[PDB]
Amino acid sequence: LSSTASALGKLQDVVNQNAQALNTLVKQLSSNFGAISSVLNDILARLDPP
Amino acid sequence: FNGLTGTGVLTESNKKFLPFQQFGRDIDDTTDAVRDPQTLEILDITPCS
Ligand SMILES: *[C@@H]1O[C@H](CO)[C@@H](O[C@@H]2O[C@H](CO)[C@@H](O)[C@H](O)[C@H]2NC(C)=O)[C@H](O)[C@H]1NC(C)=O
Repeated sequence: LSSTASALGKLQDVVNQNAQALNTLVKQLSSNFGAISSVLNDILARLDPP
Repeated sequence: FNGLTGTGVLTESNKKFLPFQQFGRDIDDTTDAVRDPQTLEILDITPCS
């Protein structure tokens, strides 16, 4: 156990999968989605309500 | 702070901004530190509770 690595493959795989899912969830906040800007404050404060 | 807007808790920090860099960043592209344009002192940002 002490010298050789990659024995604990399964637990590390679980952790990596969870981290990747959470990261790609967070990263989806900068997409335009067809609007004119990703950030909501400027678009709310720059145009009319309609 | 100079165009970029947000909310949170301001704190004093000890980062090492390069002489031309304005605001720091994180792994997920979330603003972390800023440099106030009046005394050039690095400044840290924390989310609310
Ligand atoms: C902008 O103006 C401010 C204030 O007029 C200047 O602030 C000085 O900051 C230094 C250290 O950061 C202090 O030793 C001085 O006493 C401050 N001046 C005053 C009048 O309080 C600042 O240097 C100016 N320039 C910039 C680039 O911010």
